[PDB]
Formats: sequence, structure tokens, C-alpha cells
Amino acid sequence: KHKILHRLLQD
Amino acid sequence: KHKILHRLLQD
Amino acid sequence: DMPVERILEAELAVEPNDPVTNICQAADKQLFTLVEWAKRIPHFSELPLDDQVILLRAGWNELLIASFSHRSIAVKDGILLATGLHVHRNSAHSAGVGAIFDRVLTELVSKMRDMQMDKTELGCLRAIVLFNPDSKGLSNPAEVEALREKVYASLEAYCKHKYPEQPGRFAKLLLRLPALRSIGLKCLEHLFFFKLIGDTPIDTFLMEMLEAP
Amino acid sequence: DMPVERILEAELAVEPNDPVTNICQAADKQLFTLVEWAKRIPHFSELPLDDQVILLRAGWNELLIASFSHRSIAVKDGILLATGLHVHRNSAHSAGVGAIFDRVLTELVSKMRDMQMDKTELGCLRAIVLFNPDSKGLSNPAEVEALREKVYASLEAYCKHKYPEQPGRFAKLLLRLPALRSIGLKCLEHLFFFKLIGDTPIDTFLMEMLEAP
Ligand SMILES: C[C@H](CCC[C@@H](C)CC(=O)O)CC[C@H]1[C@@H](C)CC=CC1(C)C
Ligand SMILES: C[C@H](CCC[C@@H](C)CC(=O)O)CC[C@H]1[C@@H](C)CC=CC1(C)C
Repeated sequence: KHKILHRLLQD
Repeated sequence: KHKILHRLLQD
Repeated sequence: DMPVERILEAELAVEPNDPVTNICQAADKQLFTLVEWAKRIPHFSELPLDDQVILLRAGWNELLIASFSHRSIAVKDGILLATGLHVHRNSAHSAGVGAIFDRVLTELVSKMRDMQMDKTELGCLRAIVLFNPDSKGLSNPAEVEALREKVYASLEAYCKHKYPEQPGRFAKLLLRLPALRSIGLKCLEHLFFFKLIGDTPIDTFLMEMLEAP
Repeated sequence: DMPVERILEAELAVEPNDPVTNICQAADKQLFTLVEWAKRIPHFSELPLDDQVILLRAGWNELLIASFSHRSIAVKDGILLATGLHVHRNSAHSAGVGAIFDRVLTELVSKMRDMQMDKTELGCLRAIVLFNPDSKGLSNPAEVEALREKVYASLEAYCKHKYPEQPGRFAKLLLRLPALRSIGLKCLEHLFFFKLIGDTPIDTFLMEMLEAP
């Protein structure tokens, strides 16, 4: 869904 | 302009 | 100078097929009562007439939403209109306005209920809303800001004295205002649509509130 | 447990032809920095990942507006972007967005300036915004409500200790949040229009924030 946000929040 | 409001507020 | 007792008196003085039609009819009727309420709030009637108009045009929807919300505290999953009619969320959903109705229930009514917001508190929050110094066109914003300040000063004192065991109560009340602002704006968008599309009779005072500016 | 010192540290850690294009470009860049800010707010990264997403998607625009507004305190009639570019109201007006720009100046920047809102205060207000328990879809609203409560408790203590001669300061800070909510909503409407009409390049992260829900 919200791929950039998820990636930045992961770690 | 806003005739009902003015009238109710007057007195 | 801004006695919570006068604010409470104002609240007390004013106490009473399509749910959208029934809500809009009730809002129109409550706009008359709103004017009478505002006049009972200390120092409001001493403002210039044009500023009284500005403040009521800027705040009417938030003021009416706060009022029906607090009236609805003991209602399960619905609201109570000043006409005495109860509107349930099922009816709102079946009319196409379930989302905004659910925000009202979840962000306002249930929260008022959960903290047992009292009528003095409701009254003060409404007075803060009424005295909105950001309203455009005000002849003297500073004067209105000063009145807002006296109200929240009195509210905090009331809270600290009435509920000393809840030191966050004052902040909790003020922090329902952004929700109230958001919900009021969304309700206005809806009303403008009902007007545009013609799906709902809109009475004269409500209609006037929807007029430009 | 929610030390204002950690909140201040978060603010400090993150400090740096069409004005609409320049503002949107800057907002996209600041969304990356926003994520890094939120991670430095106590207990935020311990929330479930889905809830971190919900809170940032719900709050990003208010959080970015608060930040540029406070950054702009010493600017006459304009704002300062994180890119270092100053945008004056004349330029906003000449681009068709003067009304919303003027609300930003009048309701946020000038008011922050007038009261000398400090960075700890800004940081706490932003943390309150971030921890918005009304955000839809939250796995545990109560947990977020609890975090919001700890932040405002710490803010009040900070204010009462730092500015004991201003007993209304705490309320004054919280009462800029309804304005911030309203302005953020209007800015979103504008962004959705720019997207619809194609009048402005919108970068990938900003675009993602505009995606459904
Ligand atoms: C903005 C008005 C003001 C209502 C006041 C009355 C409830 C008066 C009273 O009976 O206390 C409500 C508007 C909403 C909403 C809430 C219910 C569903 C859609 C609307 C129709 C858009
Ligand atoms: C919602 C964004 C977020 C801005 C953040 C940056 C200023 C980032 C930074 O440089 O701090 C602003 C949107 C507005 C407005 C304010 C200026 C005129 C129209 C908009 C373009 C709709």
C-alpha cells in the first residue's frame, strides 16, 4: 500500500 | 447581507 | 469577570424519514436558540454588532455540534436532537452519511461520555469557540482574544477546583477542539453538497449561514 | 517517562518560479526528515508498525506546517523553507494561493512569534499531533491516548516551570491546534486539486501521502 513510508519506518 | 442574524442580534 | 456560573446559566437557559432532513430542520431551529445563548455569554452583546455576526457565522456549526453531542451522552450509538427525536447510526449509514456520523460518535459523544464532561465545561468550551479571535473581518481581534482568555482561565480554575484529582482534565477538554473543528468543516461540506444537489429542504436561517462569505 | 528533553532533542536533531512547486518540493523532502523525527519521539517506535504508519499518514501535513511555521517566526510576511528559500506573501498571492498562505501567517506564524513559542513547546505540540488517538484504524487507540496524555502533562510542567508568570501559556499553546487542524485540511484540499489539475509536479513521497485512504 504505502511502500515508501513502510520502508523508512522499518528499522 | 445576513438579514436574519442581524435582526435577531439587534436588541 | 467571566464567571462560570453565568456560562452555566446560559446553557441552562437554552436547554430543551430522512435523518439528514430531520437534522437540518433541527439545526435551523437551534440557530435561533444559538443567538439567544450567545447573548447570555458575558460581554458578547457588548461587542460591535458586526463582530457578533462574524463570530456567530464563523462558529455556529461547531457550537451546534458541541451542543447536540453533549446532549447525546446517554444515547447508545446515536444522537438526540432538540426536537426530542433520536437518530441512530444505522439510520445515518443508510442515508449515506455514516462516516461523518461515526466521527461525531467516536470523537465527540463517546469522549464526552467517557470523561463525564459537565455542563459548565461544555458551556465554557462553547464560549471559547464563540470567542474565536481568528475569525476574519473582526474589528478588534485582541478584544476577542482577551475574552477567550478569560473563559479558559475560568474553566481551568473550575476544573482544578471541581476535579482536583484529575490534573489533566483541563487539557483533555481543550484537546477535543481540533476534532470539533475538523467535524464542523466536514459537516459544512456535506451541507453545501445537499444545497447544490437539492436532496434536502434547507430552511431559511440554515440557508443564510450557507450564504457567502 | 516522556521527558521534554528528549522531545527537544528530536527537534534539534532534525533542524536544517512557482512558489507552490517550491513548497511542494520542500514538503516531499521534509517527509523523509519527518519519519526520522517521529522515531526520536519517546515510545513512537515501540508502537506497532501499522499504527506508526497510521499516525504519520494522519498527521504529516499538520506536523510539517507546524515546523515551517515556527521556523518562520523571524521572517517578515513570509515563510522559510527547509531548503533555505524564503517565500513572501506577495508571491503566494500572485500564484493563486494567497488566502491559505495568509491564514498560515496570521493564525500560526504571527501567533508563535507574538508569544515566543520555544522549540520544546513546538516539539511537544507536534508530539501531541503525532499521538492522535482519533486516527482511524489504530490497533490500540487507548495506548496512543496515553502517550498524548504524557506529552501534555510534560508540556504543562515545562510551561509552569519555565514561564511561571504566564499561567495561561499552556492553554494558549493547545489552542493553536484547532487552527492548525483547519489549515492542514485546507492545504490538503489544495494539494488534491494540484494533483487533479496537473499544475504542479508532485514528488513520490508527497504523492504517496495523497494516495487512498
Ligand atoms: C451541522 C449540523 C448541525 C446539527 C445540529 C442539530 C442536531 C441541532 C439540535 O437538534 O441540537 C449537523 C450536520 C450533520 C451531522 C451531524 C449528521 C449527518 C450529516 C449532517 C446533516 C451534515
Ligand atoms: C502542506 C504543505 C507542507 C509544507 C511544508 C514545507 C514548507 C516543508 C519545509 O520546507 O519545512 C504546504 C502546503 C501549502 C501552503 C503552506 C503554501 C501554499 C499552498 C500549499 C502548497 C498548499
